[PDB]
Amino acid sequence: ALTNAQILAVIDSWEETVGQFPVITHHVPLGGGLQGTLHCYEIPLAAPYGVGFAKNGPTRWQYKRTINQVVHRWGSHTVPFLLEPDNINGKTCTASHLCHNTRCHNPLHLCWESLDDNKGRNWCPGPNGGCVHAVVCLRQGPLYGPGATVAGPQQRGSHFVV
Amino acid sequence: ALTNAQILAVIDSWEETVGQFPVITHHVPLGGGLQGTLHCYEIPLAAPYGVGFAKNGPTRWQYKRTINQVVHRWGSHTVPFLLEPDNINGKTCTASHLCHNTRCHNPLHLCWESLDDNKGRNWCPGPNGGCVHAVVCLRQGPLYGPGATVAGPQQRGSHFVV
DNA sequence: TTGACTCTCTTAAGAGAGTCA
DNA sequence: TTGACTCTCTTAAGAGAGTCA
Ligand SMILES: [Mg+2]
Ligand SMILES: [Mg+2]
Ligand SMILES: [Zn+2]
Ligand SMILES: [Zn+2]
Ligand SMILES: [Zn+2]
Ligand SMILES: [Zn+2]
Repeated sequence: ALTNAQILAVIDSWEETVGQFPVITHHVPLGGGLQGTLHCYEIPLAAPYGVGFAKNGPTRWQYKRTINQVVHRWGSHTVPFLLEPDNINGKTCTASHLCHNTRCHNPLHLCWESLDDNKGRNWCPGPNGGCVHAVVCLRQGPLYGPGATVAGPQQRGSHFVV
Repeated sequence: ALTNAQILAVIDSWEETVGQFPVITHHVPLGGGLQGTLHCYEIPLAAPYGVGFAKNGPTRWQYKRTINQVVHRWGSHTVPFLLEPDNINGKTCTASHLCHNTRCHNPLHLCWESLDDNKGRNWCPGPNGGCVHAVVCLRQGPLYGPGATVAGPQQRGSHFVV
């Protein structure tokens, strides 16, 4: 198995490569009517992506390193968390974009949490709008708001009470 | 079926049958430290479920009616909304449980909205904790809270900024 | 060892359709 | 006509693994 030192070396080479990705400045809602700035390190749209990186899906990538003649491969956003527990409360840990920008690989924009926690950030009011995430959101979730509900609760007769 | 009269007849027979489902009282968090009471009309756990109803998945049912010698079938929670647009902004409309209780078929606990709006209610703080849904939530979402994040944003070197 | 492709899978909110009796 | 089963599919947040040079 890869040693602690070898895993740290993988994380360091990953950081070195991602740090050379184009850095894009994005102005983002924070909640409470305030605006903030996030700096995303964005993987390219097409090959080549960077040393060790390859695309396995439209917005999915993997990182690959060969150590002592053995090929090791990880989901491209999972590498910052290789020294962390990989499950919690019986749920698999997932890489979760605080910036909601899938191409971004900035490890300061990622956290490591259940898929439910991950998804729920899409609707968070944001760090200045009432976020209660213990690992605080960096921005208001892109889907926060009144929604676009087409039809509400209703009955034709009188068979029901709320 | 095709006619408005036929659709109204479908909605009326669906309501009459669902109106005979057992009424189960659920006490629920509203947000803001308050509690409320919902009365869910719950489809039975096993056959027979009621006239026109059949189970197609562990928590999936369909409603079936024969009109003009033709069988017409719908997802069991979609029937209240048969006169509504079936899409919004190019997104499919879905039956959305305000009570977060799949077996419930109370139309006073259902709305008709995109899958994203539907999902997002799982994390809503609720009608007394700051819900901003235009069609208001009936309860705080079951997944609302601080989360259980294992690891937060972090870097080993000095290549990244927020 | 490495790049650039290929494929299918997970989850939990939701769907459509066929086989028998 | 009605009931009680069977199967796979959709979405958008996420994954693992194979082939070839
Ligand atoms: Mg996410
Ligand atoms: Mg729902
Ligand atoms: Zn980012
Ligand atoms: Zn948050
Ligand atoms: Zn209900
Ligand atoms: Zn709400």
